[PDB]
Amino acid sequence: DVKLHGSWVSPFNYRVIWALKLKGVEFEHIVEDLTNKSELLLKYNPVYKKIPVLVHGGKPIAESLVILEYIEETWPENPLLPTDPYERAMARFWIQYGATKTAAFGALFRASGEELEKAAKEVVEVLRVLEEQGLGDKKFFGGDSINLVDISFGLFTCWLEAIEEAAGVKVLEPSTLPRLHAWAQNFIEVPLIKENIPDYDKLLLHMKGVREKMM
Amino acid sequence: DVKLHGSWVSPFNYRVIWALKLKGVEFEHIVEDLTNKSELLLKYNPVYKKIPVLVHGGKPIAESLVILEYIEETWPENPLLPTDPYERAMARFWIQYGATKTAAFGALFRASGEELEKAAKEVVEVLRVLEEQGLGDKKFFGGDSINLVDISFGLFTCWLEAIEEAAGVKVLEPSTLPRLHAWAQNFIEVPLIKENIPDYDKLLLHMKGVREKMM
Ligand SMILES: O=c1c(O)c(-c2ccccc2)oc2cc(O)cc(O)c12
Ligand SMILES: O=c1c(O)c(-c2ccccc2)oc2cc(O)cc(O)c12
Ligand SMILES: [Cl-]
Ligand SMILES: [Cl-]
Repeated sequence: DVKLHGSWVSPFNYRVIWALKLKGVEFEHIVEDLTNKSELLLKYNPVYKKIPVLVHGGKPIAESLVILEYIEETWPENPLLPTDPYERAMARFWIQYGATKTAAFGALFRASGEELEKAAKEVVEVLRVLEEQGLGDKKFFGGDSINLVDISFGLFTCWLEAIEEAAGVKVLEPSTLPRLHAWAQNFIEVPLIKENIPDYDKLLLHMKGVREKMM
Repeated sequence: DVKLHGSWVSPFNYRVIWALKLKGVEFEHIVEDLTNKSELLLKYNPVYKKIPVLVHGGKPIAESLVILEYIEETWPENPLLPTDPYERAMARFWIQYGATKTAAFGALFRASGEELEKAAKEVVEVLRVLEEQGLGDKKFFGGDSINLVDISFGLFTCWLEAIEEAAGVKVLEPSTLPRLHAWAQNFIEVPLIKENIPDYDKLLLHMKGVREKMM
């Protein structure tokens, strides 16, 4: 009834898996080959022709951020957004902030030397804003448990850790971002996340490969 | 009680005015000087330091797309989004699609000659997808009346018309995009929009000026 088209290393696909598993929704994972895309993926998502795509009752929903809100509205139990409109707007604001800065991270895989060290400092600054103004002193962006904001920022855990190791740069460190680093450790320790993350060695292998073609 | 910080020519500020006026919400418009920004705008929006910013009960909400959903949730009467989760996801999807392509339009103010004619054809293609897959045969993106999707695409009416006249290119034409062009005319004819759009001559003067510095 619920099908998920996506990659086994994509952080965007994992956001959807986390949300469905937090809701207790049974789903079939359909592995999408990037070199040979199926007839379903080209008709379900004709605009971007990219993953992830959620299919519910044969109807497709693309773009992980739209998918996350569809899951929240379709399965309202175990809420992943607050009910207060101002708090919901702040959650949307931080999610959009992360989505806009998912471009400054690309410079970590293209630049080198003193140009790479400039890109790393820019990413640290983006993370510091998120830490100070978004997370604050809460355990999670969702307060005492993870919400859509934590899910949207989960890529700053093992995916960012793999990029840091592939490019030889340090960005999310305890000395510079103590609260965000403590959050990243707590996020990965949440049993739902721990049981549903890609193998680090396989993910690191992929990030090294991506860095290679991006120079 | 409700204050709006924004520009008198910005399409993003007009989206917010339309939504507040469709809800019957009394608000004070605070004109924001770009050369000399007030102490309020720098504290209310410390992340982008940009307009528009809605302030409700002294609390700021930035980013027109987050603001539009806050207005919809705070004043739920006269709905501007459908109740069905799939239809709401499709509205969010098209809004995000327009927000992502609000970069291909920038090439209309930077390129010239055969490079400008390439940018115009790219924008026509973006609009054709919106027309075929988003609008279809409906009078408005919201069906029989305007919704958040129409509001988010209102910049394709007189703002796009001013860019077309400033750059000497044709993008949204009746021969090539008949349904989207008919929509653009119907949108501008809606009394709420007609009574709340910038003066065309002043807007054209601004677009010519923006084209100048962007080359
Ligand atoms: O833009 C990103 C991206 O596309 C992917 C990715 C990795 C593996 C497979 C497919 C996609 O991971 C990221 C991880 C990040 O910490 C930051 C990003 O900016 C990205
Ligand atoms: O990105 C845009 C933009 O910033 C403005 C603008 C105009 C006047 C004053 C302030 C902002 O208008 C647009 C109009 C469009 O049809 C498309 C755009 O891509 C834009
Ligand atoms: Cl995505
Ligand atoms: Cl905006």
